[PDB]
Amino acid sequence: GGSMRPPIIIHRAGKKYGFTLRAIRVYMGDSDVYTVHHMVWHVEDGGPASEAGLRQGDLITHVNGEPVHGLVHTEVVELILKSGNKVAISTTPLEN
Amino acid sequence: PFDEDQHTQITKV
Repeated sequence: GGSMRPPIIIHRAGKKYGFTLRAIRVYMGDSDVYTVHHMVWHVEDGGPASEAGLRQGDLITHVNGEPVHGLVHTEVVELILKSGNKVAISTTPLEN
Repeated sequence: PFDEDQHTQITKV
C-alpha cells in the first residue's frame, strides 16, 4: 500500500516550515551498508508544521508525493522547499 | 546511536 498515510500539509512561514529535518542512519544488520532515513527531529511549538500535524520522531517517507527513500538530506530539503506555499509530507511511524 | 551528529545530518527547512 503506497498511499495510505495522510500527508502533513504544512504552510510556508516566510521560508521555514517550522521544523528540523534530520537525516538519521541505521546500519543494516548484515553488511556495512547503512539505512538512511529522513525524520523530523523537532517542530517549533505553534509552528506551521505543528499546525499541519507534523511531529518529531516520525518518518518522512514521501515529500509532495515523491519517494525520498534513498535521497540525500539536501535532496529532500530542496524537494520540500520546491513545494511552494504548502508541502505535503507523508509521515509514518519510526519503528526500528 | 542513530541520533548522533556524525553521519546524521540536521538542517531546518
